[PDB]
Amino acid sequence: SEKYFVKNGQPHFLISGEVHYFRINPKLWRNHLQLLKQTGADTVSTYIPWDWHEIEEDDFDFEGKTHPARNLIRFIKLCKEENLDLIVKPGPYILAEYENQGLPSWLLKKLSKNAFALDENGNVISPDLVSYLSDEFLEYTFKWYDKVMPIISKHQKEHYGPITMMQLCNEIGVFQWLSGKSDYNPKVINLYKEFIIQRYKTIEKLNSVYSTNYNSFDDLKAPSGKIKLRSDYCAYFDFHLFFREYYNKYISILKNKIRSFGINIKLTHNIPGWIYGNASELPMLISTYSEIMKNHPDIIFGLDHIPEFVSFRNAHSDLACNKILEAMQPEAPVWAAGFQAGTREHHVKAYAKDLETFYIASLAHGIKGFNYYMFSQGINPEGKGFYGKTFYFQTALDAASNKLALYDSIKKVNRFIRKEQKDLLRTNVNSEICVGFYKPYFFTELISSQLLKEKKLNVEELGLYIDPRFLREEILFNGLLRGLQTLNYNYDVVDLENCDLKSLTAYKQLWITSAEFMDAETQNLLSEFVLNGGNLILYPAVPTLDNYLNRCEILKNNFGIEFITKDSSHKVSAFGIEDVFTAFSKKQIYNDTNSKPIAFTQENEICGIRKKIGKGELTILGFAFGYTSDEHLELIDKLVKLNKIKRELFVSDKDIQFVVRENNKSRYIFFLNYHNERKTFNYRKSEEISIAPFSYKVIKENK
Amino acid sequence: SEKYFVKNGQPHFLISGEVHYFRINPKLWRNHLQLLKQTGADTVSTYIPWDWHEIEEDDFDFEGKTHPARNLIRFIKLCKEENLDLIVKPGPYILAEYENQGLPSWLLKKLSKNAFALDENGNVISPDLVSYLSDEFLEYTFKWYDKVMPIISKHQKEHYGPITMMQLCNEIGVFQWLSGKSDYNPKVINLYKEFIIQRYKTIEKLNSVYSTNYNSFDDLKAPSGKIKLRSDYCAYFDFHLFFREYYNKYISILKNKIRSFGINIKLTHNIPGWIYGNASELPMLISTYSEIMKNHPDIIFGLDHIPEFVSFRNAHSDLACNKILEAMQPEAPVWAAGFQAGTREHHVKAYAKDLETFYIASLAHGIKGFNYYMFSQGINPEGKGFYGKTFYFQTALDAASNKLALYDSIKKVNRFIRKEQKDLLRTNVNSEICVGFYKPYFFTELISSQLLKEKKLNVEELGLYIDPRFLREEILFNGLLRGLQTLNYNYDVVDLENCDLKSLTAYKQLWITSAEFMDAETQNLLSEFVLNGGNLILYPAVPTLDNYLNRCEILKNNFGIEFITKDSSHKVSAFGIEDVFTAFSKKQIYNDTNSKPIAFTQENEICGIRKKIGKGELTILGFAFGYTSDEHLELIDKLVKLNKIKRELFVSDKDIQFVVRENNKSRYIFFLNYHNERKTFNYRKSSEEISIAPFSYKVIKENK
Ligand SMILES: OC[C@H]1NC[C@H](O)[C@@H](O)[C@@H]1O
Ligand SMILES: OC[C@H]1NC[C@H](O)[C@@H](O)[C@@H]1O
Ligand SMILES: [Ca+2]
Ligand SMILES: [Ca+2]
Repeated sequence: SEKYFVKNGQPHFLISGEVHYFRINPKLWRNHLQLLKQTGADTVSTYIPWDWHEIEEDDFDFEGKTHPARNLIRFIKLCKEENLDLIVKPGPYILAEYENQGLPSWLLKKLSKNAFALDENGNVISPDLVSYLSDEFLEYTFKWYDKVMPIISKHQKEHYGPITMMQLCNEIGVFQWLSGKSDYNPKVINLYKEFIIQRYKTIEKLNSVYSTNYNSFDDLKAPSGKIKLRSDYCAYFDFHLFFREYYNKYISILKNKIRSFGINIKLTHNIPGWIYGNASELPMLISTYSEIMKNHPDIIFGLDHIPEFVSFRNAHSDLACNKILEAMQPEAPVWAAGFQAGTREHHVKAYAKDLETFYIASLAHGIKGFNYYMFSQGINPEGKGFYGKTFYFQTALDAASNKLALYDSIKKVNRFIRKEQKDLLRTNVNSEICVGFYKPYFFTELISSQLLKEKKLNVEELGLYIDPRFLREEILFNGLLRGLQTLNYNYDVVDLENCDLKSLTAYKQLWITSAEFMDAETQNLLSEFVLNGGNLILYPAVPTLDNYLNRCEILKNNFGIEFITKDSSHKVSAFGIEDVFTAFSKKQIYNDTNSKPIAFTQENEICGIRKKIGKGELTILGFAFGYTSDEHLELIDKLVKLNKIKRELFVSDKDIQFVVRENNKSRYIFFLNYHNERKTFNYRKSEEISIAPFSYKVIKENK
Repeated sequence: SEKYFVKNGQPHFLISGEVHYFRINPKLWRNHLQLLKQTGADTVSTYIPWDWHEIEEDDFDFEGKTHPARNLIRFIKLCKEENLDLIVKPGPYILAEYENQGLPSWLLKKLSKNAFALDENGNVISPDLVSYLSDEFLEYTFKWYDKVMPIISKHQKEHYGPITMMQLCNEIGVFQWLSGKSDYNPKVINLYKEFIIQRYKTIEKLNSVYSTNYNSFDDLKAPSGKIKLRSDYCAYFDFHLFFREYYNKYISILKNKIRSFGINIKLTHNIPGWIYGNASELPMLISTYSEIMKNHPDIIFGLDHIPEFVSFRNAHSDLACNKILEAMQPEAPVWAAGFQAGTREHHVKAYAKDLETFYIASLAHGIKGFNYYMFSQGINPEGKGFYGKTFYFQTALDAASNKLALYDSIKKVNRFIRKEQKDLLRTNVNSEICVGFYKPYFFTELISSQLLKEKKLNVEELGLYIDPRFLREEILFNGLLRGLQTLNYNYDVVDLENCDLKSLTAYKQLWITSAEFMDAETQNLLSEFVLNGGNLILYPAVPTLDNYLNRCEILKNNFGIEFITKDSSHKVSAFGIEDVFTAFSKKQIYNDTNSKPIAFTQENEICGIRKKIGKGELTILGFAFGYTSDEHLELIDKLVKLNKIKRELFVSDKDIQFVVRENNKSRYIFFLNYHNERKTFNYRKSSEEISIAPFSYKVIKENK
């Protein structure tokens, strides 16, 4: 049932350390590799920077002819000699605070204006930022691949060499995330038009969806600036779908070119999204890769986990991310390609004693492998560093291979993992709760994000009151998911797109955080789920619109729901819990025919009901609660207990988090103390223990 | 020397605890007051909520006639019986996680639209957000004061009651700030117009400053939407000056009303600005009080410190805020009207072990008094909680008066303070470094802030590149101030407005973080500072504009500086430090003339020089750095060492923070470990061994 890496036909915990050969004194390459191996790590990970090896146009150095740290061949030979597998990341983009993000200076100087990402006024966005499908950019990328890929091919695992995985580029679309700005290159806008024409066939079909009045596709302009009309919302929605297809076209081009050298190893890509030690935006980045993930079984996405600290302030970020990736990529292990080791930023401390707790929490939260980023600090050679001489701080090893405090923490965690991995990797949590992932609420990197200062999406201007980013961040991520983890209730996430009914029927409850819009397919899926005997929890809105904000009331009509939207005090009562804070004065007030009222406004109007539909049960709440009070945890607890779901343990201290992972034979209880307080507690199944601040205890049980 | 509170002409550390009588069973009021007093607290603090006591329009209960917890009179008499002084805070706003921020439900339903703060389109920003000088709002506020102020007056200290201080309203502008919109109410528009006419006298004069072509004052309106022209920037700048006079007018109206009741006690106000456990926007909000603090010597402002956690992530916020309050209120003690105790919200934990370290760091950082907020948890009666039934968590006492973990932390801190307050309050740190506080860089709450929904200020549109908010947040607050604290160099902050030359000459170094604009008066003061023998460190720009972005080259000409602004790599070399990352491509490029070049671009162009001018020294860096790399701390350290400024102690672990506070008689060494690491280090005065737990402190007293 579990997905995990395999070595020597056994469950293998992938333990990789990022070591940038091009940022380390080559005299000390062997020493770094031996210290990495001595932690019990099995793999080493590195970029192969285009700029570093194509030193001038068509002048390649992979042998240290011009600088000993250009000796990639020797670095590969050292990995083999020190029995480390190798992950290679040849770009073309590598990011990683390398000048020009790893693209050669000589390339950027000589490319035409046409090869750059362009703003809506035809201006160069950044002297760094190419257009991914620029003819010129891809021609030079191919010429780089023509030299680096035969080296990778020779040393790939399917030729019994050390190279087990290769990353394609780095964080495709990251610059559209960081800026909130799309590439308006005429070549991209032409691919957008083909996408639109392909999707709608005729201008009449598009007009009826968008409510536009184009005489042809020639009158259709790429969306830009603020959404003022529903037609603008429609155009931006399809512009977001277009970019997911665009990224799939870019990564497919690179992949086919890589496969042409007989490279048959696993390909990777990695997902950023952590901001100031929380990851509530990372699901938006996962959503940018939806079309790659449906079209490429053979590309494994991993997570760049950057918690910065380990406390109740971010305890919930890593589980939610792991759970959502698992929903989007169920056939591949969940693994952290960028697993924080040290800090990218000197002024943002990474404490060994924090990260050690995060490493063990990551095991409780289902991680199957990771790549310590950065295991080894780096020194940028000769003006190659974007931001300073030094690359990362408080790592396992400094750039000179000095052991730092994190080294002993990684050795301790790695020893536990190696000891347990055969049982641990085959354990799962028993989840009787499923939480829906509705991808369209996440498709807003160009109009609404924590990185966009100026919002282009203001739902009030469209006659709506539930913002999909507020819903997915405060009601879902920081709300329900945070609530369930705090209450020590196991949950799974499911991708609602082309979701199989049978895969929902395993759960005692499905929870859906709904805005006022939801496509017919999902409305239909949830209708069938309940009618066939599923228990559905839905809030804060029964949807009445589809993704284009055209009328779609399938779920409402199938469930016999009638409501009016009315203003009331922010607080409601729900299941006899008084003073439940809700986010909106506007609430759905339900007709209660054939329904049990279970929630009331201050004026005693009915803003939540329970009813039987077919063989199933429906709980709808016409109001938005996250987790900003103890009443919110009481409400989540009452809802879970409607279907008599139980925690795996009774723990005396409610502020101790636990995860029970088991298979037929083995049980692991992970206790996690996210608080600055020594806690003593006892536990028993549904026996006294002390945990230091910001710390952990793992207890094993043979069943 | 030091500002501190006194009682019987002795240094007294003000120790208050916040106890909301309205949120506690009145049968337990005495038990809360006794337990507060047993910690060594001398004072109890509370809101008197308008909504709680005017139960319906013109129906008042201060005696517990309709609800026992409405017996304000009995609470006042218990404070007297239990020998606590009382701070009262009757609003009209209290915030306090109370429904409608403490304003009565019946008021907000009764008020016409023009009582409310309105956006640019004339719509109500928020149903509990009033326009402060609304005739209707002040009418009902006055009727509330008519009933509560006679009780307060009767129970003052001078009439043998316990009431020693009263807060006027609550964090003026906080509600407007949190809404992310500014107030365009027609009262604001009309008062702005009168302000502009008073300021310019003739349309010709305003046109000469703004570069506009108005025919009359009737053509001009309060600026709205985004700044596109320098004339728009000018209009917003005067709009910021106007809002400072407007907040002065609000608190003047409340103050004159209160005085009319024979209330002679000390009046207070409280400063907002912490959010998510940092305070980089607090200086902006304190700047909105500039006209109050110039006009009201007798109103003592205190800080509302909400750290939430205590780590290197926020170590610098409390010190910078204390220093900035001192710069703006130099004749009163620095004190915390709100001194975090527990958490206002369940999902944001407050640990006794964090907060105990914060209390000790606050002593190190020069705090002279505080009010633990909340000392006592409360339960909201009658659905009065904004966010839920329970008011605060992880406090010193639960609502029932049980001691929680924090109680023992507060007892330990207060015992230290009462044992030492006679010396400690008279101690100073030895600051050889002064940092300039240039208030106009902070005047952006209408156009640019972390909370403001619209970005109205893009300096690039005005042909500028140094954004004043980026400068004050990243180069000053999170940059220089953070760097100096991390490096264990003492600094003072001085308000440059009307600043006395005499008060700058005490320092070895004056540091100015400058944008491209600075008024003639400040340009002249820094000129005279250096000519008379001051040592000036100025970056990232020689300013050449005044506050209206018109030409002002006083400083540039007085310092004999020639520069061109050019693009280069972000990276510079400075003082032999390579790969110093700077925030802007554009840098100032200086001539060689009569100067030592000490910083260079990737093209080896001169972007920093040192020179002797008159009796003084000038270091100018034509580039912006905060603290986002190890190179930045190395650069700050190099600049401090230019004038041989030394740390008080050699400490073997650079990540240990210390403060040495001393007077003639006593030395206190504070060690602060802001890191999740047990640290064993040695130290000596410029060797003793110390082990310090994570997120912990040591205090050593020496008799000299
Ligand atoms: O938000 C916490 C606390 N900050 C300070 C405010 O004045 C007070 O009303 C509030 O309860
Ligand atoms: O956290 C934001 C804001 N909340 C309200 C508090 O009273 C204020 O002091 C604080 O700055
Ligand atoms: Ca799982
Ligand atoms: Ca019905």
